[PDB]
Amino acid sequence: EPASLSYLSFEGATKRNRPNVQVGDLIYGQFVVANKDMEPEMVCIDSCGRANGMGVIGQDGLLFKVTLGLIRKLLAPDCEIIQEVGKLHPLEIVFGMNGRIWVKAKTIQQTLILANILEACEHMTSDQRKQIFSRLAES
Amino acid sequence: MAMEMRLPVARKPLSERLGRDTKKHLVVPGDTITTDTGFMRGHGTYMGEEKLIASVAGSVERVNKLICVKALKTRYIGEVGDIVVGRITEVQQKRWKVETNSRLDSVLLLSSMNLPGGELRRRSAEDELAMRGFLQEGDLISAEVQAVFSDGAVSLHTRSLKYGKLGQGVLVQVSPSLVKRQKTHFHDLPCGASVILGNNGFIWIYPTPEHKGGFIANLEPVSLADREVISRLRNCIISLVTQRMMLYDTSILYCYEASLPHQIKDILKPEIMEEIVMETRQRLLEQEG
Amino acid sequence: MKETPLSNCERRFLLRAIEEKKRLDGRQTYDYRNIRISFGTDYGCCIVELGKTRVLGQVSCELVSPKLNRATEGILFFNLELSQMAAPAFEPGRQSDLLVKLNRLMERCLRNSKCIDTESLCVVAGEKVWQIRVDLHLLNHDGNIIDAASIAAIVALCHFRRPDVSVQGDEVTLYTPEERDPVPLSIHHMPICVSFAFFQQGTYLLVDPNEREERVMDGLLVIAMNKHREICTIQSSGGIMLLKDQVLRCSKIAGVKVAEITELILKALENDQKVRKEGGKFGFAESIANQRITAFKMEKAPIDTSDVEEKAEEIIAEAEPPSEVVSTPVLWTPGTAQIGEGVENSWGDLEDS
Amino acid sequence: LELLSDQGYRVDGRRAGELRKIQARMGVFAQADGSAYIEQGNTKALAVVYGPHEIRGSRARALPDRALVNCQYSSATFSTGERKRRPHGDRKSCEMGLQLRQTFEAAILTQLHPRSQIDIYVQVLQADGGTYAACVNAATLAVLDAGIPMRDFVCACSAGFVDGTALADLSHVEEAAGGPQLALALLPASGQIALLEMDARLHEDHLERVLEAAAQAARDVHTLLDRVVRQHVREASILLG
Amino acid sequence: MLQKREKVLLLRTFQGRTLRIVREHYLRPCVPCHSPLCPQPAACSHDGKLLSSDVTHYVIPDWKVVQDYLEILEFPELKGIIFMQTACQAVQHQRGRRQYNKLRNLLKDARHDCILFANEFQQCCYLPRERGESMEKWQTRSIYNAAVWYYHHCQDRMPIVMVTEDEEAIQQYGSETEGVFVITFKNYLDNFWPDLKAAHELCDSILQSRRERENESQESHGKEYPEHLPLEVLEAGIKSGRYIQGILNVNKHRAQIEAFVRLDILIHGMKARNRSIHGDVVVVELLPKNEWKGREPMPTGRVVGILQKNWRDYVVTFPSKEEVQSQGKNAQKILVTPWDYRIPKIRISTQQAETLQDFRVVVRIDSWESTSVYPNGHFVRVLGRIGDLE
Amino acid sequence: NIIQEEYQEYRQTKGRSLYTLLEEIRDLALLDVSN
Amino acid sequence: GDHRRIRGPEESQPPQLYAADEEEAPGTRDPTRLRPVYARAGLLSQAKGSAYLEAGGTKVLCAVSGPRQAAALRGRLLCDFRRAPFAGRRRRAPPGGCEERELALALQEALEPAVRLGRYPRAQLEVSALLLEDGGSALAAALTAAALALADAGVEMYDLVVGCGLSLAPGPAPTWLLDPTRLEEERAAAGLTVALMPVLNQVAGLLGSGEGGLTESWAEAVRLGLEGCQRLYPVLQQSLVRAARRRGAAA
Amino acid sequence: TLSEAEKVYIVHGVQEDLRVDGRGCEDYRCVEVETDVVSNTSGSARVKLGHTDILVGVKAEMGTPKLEKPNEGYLEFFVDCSASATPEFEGRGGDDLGTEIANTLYRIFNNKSSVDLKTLCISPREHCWVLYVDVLLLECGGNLFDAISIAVKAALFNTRIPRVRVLEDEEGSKDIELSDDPYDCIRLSVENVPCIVTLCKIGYRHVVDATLQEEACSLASLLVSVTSKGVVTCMRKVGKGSLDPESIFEMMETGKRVGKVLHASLQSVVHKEESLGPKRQKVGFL
Repeated sequence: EPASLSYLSFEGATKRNRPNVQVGDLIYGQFVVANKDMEPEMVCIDSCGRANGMGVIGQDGLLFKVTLGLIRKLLAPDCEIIQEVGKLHPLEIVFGMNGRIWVKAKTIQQTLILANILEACEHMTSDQRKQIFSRLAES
Repeated sequence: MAMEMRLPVARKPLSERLGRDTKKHLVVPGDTITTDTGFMRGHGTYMGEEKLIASVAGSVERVNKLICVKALKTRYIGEVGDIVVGRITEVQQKRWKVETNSRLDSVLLLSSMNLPGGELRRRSAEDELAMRGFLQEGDLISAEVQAVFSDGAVSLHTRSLKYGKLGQGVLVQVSPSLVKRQKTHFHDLPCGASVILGNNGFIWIYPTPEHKGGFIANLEPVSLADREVISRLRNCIISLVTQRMMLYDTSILYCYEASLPHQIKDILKPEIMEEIVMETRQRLLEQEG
Repeated sequence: MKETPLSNCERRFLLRAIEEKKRLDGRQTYDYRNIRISFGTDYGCCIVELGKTRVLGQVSCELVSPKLNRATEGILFFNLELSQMAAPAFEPGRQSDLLVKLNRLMERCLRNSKCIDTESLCVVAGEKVWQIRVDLHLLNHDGNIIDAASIAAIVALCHFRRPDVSVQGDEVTLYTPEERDPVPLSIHHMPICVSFAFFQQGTYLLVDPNEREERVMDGLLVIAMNKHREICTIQSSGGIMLLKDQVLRCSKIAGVKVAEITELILKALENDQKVRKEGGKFGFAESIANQRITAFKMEKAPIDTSDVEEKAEEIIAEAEPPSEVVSTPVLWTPGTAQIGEGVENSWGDLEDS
Repeated sequence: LELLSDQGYRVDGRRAGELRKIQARMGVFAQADGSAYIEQGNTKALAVVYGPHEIRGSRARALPDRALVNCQYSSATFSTGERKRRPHGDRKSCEMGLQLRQTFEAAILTQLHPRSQIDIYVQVLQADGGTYAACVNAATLAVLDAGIPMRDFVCACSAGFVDGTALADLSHVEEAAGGPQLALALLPASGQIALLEMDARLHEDHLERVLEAAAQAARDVHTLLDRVVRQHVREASILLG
Repeated sequence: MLQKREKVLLLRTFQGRTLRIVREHYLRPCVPCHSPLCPQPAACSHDGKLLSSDVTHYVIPDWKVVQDYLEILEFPELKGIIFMQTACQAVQHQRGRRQYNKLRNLLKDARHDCILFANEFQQCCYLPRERGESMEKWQTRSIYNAAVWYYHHCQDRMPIVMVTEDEEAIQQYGSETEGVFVITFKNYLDNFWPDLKAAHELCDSILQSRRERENESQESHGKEYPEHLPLEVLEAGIKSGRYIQGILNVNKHRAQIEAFVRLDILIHGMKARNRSIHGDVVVVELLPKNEWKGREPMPTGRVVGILQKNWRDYVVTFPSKEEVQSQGKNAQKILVTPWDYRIPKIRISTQQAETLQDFRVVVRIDSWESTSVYPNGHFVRVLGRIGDLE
Repeated sequence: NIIQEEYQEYRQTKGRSLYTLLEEIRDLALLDVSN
Repeated sequence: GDHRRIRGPEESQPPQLYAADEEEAPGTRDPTRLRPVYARAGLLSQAKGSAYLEAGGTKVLCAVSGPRQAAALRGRLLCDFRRAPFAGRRRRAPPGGCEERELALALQEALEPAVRLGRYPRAQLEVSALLLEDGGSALAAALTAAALALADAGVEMYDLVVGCGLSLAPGPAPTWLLDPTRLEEERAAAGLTVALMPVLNQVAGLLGSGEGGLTESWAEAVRLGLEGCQRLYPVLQQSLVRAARRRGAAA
Repeated sequence: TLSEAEKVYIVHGVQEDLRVDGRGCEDYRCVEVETDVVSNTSGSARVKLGHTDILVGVKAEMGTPKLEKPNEGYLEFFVDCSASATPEFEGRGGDDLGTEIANTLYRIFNNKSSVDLKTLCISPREHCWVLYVDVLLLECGGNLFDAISIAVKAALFNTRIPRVRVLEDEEGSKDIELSDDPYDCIRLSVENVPCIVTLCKIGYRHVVDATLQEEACSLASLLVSVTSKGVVTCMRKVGKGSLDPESIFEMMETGKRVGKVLHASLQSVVHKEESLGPKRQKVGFL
């Protein structure tokens, strides 16, 4: 089922200074009710009330979809994937636990390469394989 | 009673029966209208590449910077302060839906309605239950447009004494381009009946309300001398509206007077209509001219 | 259910790419996604994979009486179908305005080109003749359904092999692969469809677009043209407004591409025939990649069928025999009898009167 | 059978680049919001349209950006030599009406009627030759009768290719002969094509000449229908005043 | 400009279904007349083959004089011929494809004075049928009016001579326009061209063979082969002892006459051979010794029914290009030539004849039909190429 | 003549291409280097 | 053919068209008699209201379902007429027939003049009738039974509906007959069926077609139909009395 | 739909012998029947009773006799309801109305003496003529039954049935041989083809040729099929209200008289249209 926001859920939003949200835009936000009794509902600023990077994101990037396993693998405290991948191409990522990723490289070619090569990092275990794959893609 | 059976006759084109030459400017879609330095597009035209291209058949009418084309067949478009007539087709929780020959439906809000009583007694949620009781499906109202929505919809209100549910009579529907703009669309013709010339194409004919909101039913028989007048005006309205004539008070009065000599039942023939329309045309010519 | 909606970031992303003339998966404008064919075991069955789309083609013939008029030919049904698994949206009776244009594209191409020889598919005239019936299924939707469906139908028709008959005097006889060897068909030419997509009002084009590129496009142009240099169908559709140099450019492109595709198809069919004739193993089974985690092989296994007699015997022996209260039937009057607790009276009579 | 003699005359007596005779009419019906009637050669068509109205059913099937064009097609059971009655489930009517919806979703300037439907009906009383172009022209005339704005005056014509020459406005006898038929839908001012069709085989060198002959025959239909529209508008302007 | 008219038609299909198909017709103002005395060049510009005026007259068959007597009108001494398209259409729709192919070669030739005229595409030579009519009378009326029009367009300068074999056109039409005669053909020749006596003798030849013609064509009725009959007749006719039965072969030097019935019975004739092929088992009566023939009088027979019915599967060929381009280009029916002289020709329907003229093919047989002189067939499979050993 | 300009124009891409490389990456990520 | 049924032979000619026994002679009778009729109400147990009507060679079963969800300010009255395939000389196609739809509409335009739908806003009633055997006047049974079912199901109606039937003899002196049978109906020239409310004295439905063209025969056919509907009433009077006595005594 | 006050005004007017158009309780609006409008068919008609519009076509074709009787043909009706007449008739939705009209027409014509059946058989048990009546609804403006029962008699009066003299002899050419004359036909003797007369009941008065508005104010109606001679073929009651026995007897006289006048005037108009032949041209849809 689809979720449900509110016009005042954004930062500093009232009956007059409503925020501009169109149809077909991607939003970064967290849930507050997700039990199996109602449509889930999410607020989009903070627990305290200061939006820490939340709200509507994405202006010149690409949103693609990966499986839950790769998201779980990347969101680890002993994960060296992001540091090494960003060594080649500087990047900034906003992960999503629904199976969505937002990426933004410098060049469109680099954004294509990061988009294709990140979906395959769940497999192809590091060491004997990862350095040679990185060297091959250096080009 | 003989059940006359005539035969179809070929139509004569070019209107040679009177003879006129137009001095206007006529266009068809795709024609390139004047393309000078700076001009503003109207309704009926569009723009291509450094070109003002007409998009509908009609005649250009310009008032001092504005090129637009006026088509001869459209649907009603709402404007502020315009008299309309409509019929209820849907009764909702907090509104009705009225059909007035427009591109969409028109909304009559419960907040704007002369409830029974006609004074300050109360307005609360108890009325919402019975609002769908009195304004039922398929009734006639006569209201005034309030405002224009953002998608061509029109909101109409009934905040007066002359507006509200109508009573007995007959309805004649014509195209919404044959009613002449005026300042008094309500008339009380000295024949025995009245009429409302709705700008949306609804013509309502009813007898005069004797002396002096839908509170009164008055479901009692109407005298014989009133029906013959209503039927005469119904047939005369059909006759005037059909060929070209633009409708207003004097044309209907003139044709009504011109229709006395022969019976109301026998005027359906192609030629009796012609001999009445030409007579009204020449009477208008000898009066205005 | 419906399909995920399209955002306003993907449209922007595809269009900045397309303006810059670089696509997501790396292939340049005038390229195809590489192809991969796989043959069944019984004739007229193949699996084609264009990029990540799959179509299953299967031909089959059958013997009927040839209508009235056209007494010396055979008929050729077709029935495209879209499988619910191709994509979430496809639904058995809620996509009835794509099925029609697709069946039509396929039928006009295959049946009006006159490449199959339906002349020599008769046995008698006025009597039983072979009625072939092609069948294709879409398995996985990733864009360009019609190129894949056409290649699939071509290969499936160029791999079939009929039964065969003996006719002499006025007498029939029907053989079998052991009595007589199945026979191939006669195919004049190979009409193969090509599609083009137009982007931002014909200013750019892209060869062989996939499903995301399909949601950011105005209209489609398909050009079906058999081998040699002979065009067989075109069908502009979508939202496009086309020029006249562009149709010719497209025709050139389809010529080149169909040349290359026919190279591939011929090579694959030859290799497959060579394999079938050498005497090696073929079929859907010996196609599963073995260098891959999701494949496993196991030769046969007797499991242990040593005990079933004993278990069955003890089970039959170890359970209560049928009981012995036998019931009696009651007779009312010939025609109706009752068994059970019965009714008190003989029959009802004047119960309420 | 001879479809082109050595002198150059066809079966019915016209040359290669010669059209049939058209005889139109505007304003046929009264109850509807538009009407038309055209007889291209020996094919009698008819079209009726209904103006932008409330969406039937109200099943939340609207488009918030433009209007919803809905076109149907039907055919009388005495339209050809044999009866050949069909139920209202055939796929020929659906596909021709789908090409009609495709060309009128591109010709009409539809982004002016949000949350509105446009119902277009076409009835063929006698079919002999090109039915598609007769239906397109009859519905263009009916839409003009209804006052619906459009970018241009879309018109369609067919062509062919026999013995190294390009024909124009093919008939049923010529159509049912296994030739490379081909049809357009042209916008005369820009030269753009709204729909393109062809069938049967044809070499690539003669496509340019068949397409050019078809476009020229469509531009020749344009003038003849233009004079009908101009005479109708001058008629109504004369009537008004 | 043009003037639409209609033409109804009554087509009878093979299944016995007739239909009133309606079709079109477009008249024109200016049909070229391909003459050197047309009083206005530009309007047509005469862009084709164009006569040169030296002749004394002009002769136009109405429809028949070119239907059968065509073989006369080839002598390069004959000068000044113009064909009306209505005669061409008559002969095409009445005389098949061969005579018509010779006629169209005649036309398409810069050796003779032959042109063609669009009688039916001209705006005042076309005439519609009336209550009570026939193709012959309508035909002669149209030809007459065409002649009159051509004369008046000529300004009454070149003397037209309408030749007919109709007598009633002579008695009526030829007496109400000065400068144009309706005379029979032999009268034409005598009156004009004596030193062409070779044609005179060939015309007398063909007119005596004409008197024959009606007699052979009306002594043929509507049957071509003796109709077969049941089997119980043939058991009995065997048992009672009035039917022998053996194999049947044919010569191959002479393969339409010298048919033998291996007990040898001489079968003479196709009408006597009665739709039957070699290797067959046929039952046969005897015949009276006053009607036996020579190689002495031998016991010829008569076959009424075939008990047992033995076919085979031959190897044939397709006709040649210059006689396929004239078949049309969608020529359903076709004729095939076998490879042994012992076999008749077979009628089959195919649509690939114009691209298989260098290959041997194979056919079979389904049914011999009596409304045809040949048996019907259908293709079977392709064979190798004519020229290579394989 | 006309056949070779557009030959060199509309070929399949020659040799070492990006699509090649990314498909290599896909089938080496799904490989099995333990059997 | 049909993908929701069991497919058998493509064509099947019944043996009646090969029946070598020539058509027999019906006979004669008195046209002032009625076939004895037995009526039972409340037959089915799972239906809100049901009735079974049998008279002579006619077998019809009618059941009424209660009001369900979905001229409002008024409720609809859906109807469905269907007859058993094993009825009559020949078999019938299960999918349907134009005759079934015409008789369904001839039922719908006859049972609505009795019930008052101005008491069921936004609701609807569905009536299903089945003919197990056709042995006489049928439309005179699909009306009586579907009205009895309505009366035993507790819906409010102004009155009942009682039907009858007639047919015209083919002799040189034709005379209308009451309650015709198949032997007297396939040999007839015309037929008439009336639907009369016995108390309100108002005709509910009328249907008739044939070869009788003088407007003096139809007056008797109509008025003997009215006499039939006033003579069938007492049996239906005691049938609902017994039905209500048993239903009430069942508590 | 129309309001309650309009229905009260209309029923009062009907009770006062006045109507909104101005005619009486028994007046009948004129019609514009015509013939020979379609080319490919063998008979045509075009009835315009007002805002309604009808167009029919009859085609005679070769066929086989039915089993029950060999010396007869049969008639097949198919009343199409084109969707251009009204938007709610789009695709499916005009099927029930078409079936209702077709079955009513079948009941009208299901009699031995409707027109003839001997003339349409040529060889017993082997061949017969078949007639295809094809009605096409173009517009709906009320009183559709009479506007169709008139276009059917009109089209039936204009049939051709080209004569065939083919001998059935086996020795002769059994295959059907026509007369080869493109203008050789035979009439059909349609003098006594019946027509339907509708009589709507409003209040306690009955009205002929009711309009849609006057139909919405009525509760029941009766249909009578009367020939020119004045005989009844079919009698079906259609409506949503009771009728009462008396009103049947007092509606039969009006049905008889209106039928007799309708038939006599249609014979007079068809003879007037037929008296002058290929002259007068033909105008329709243009």
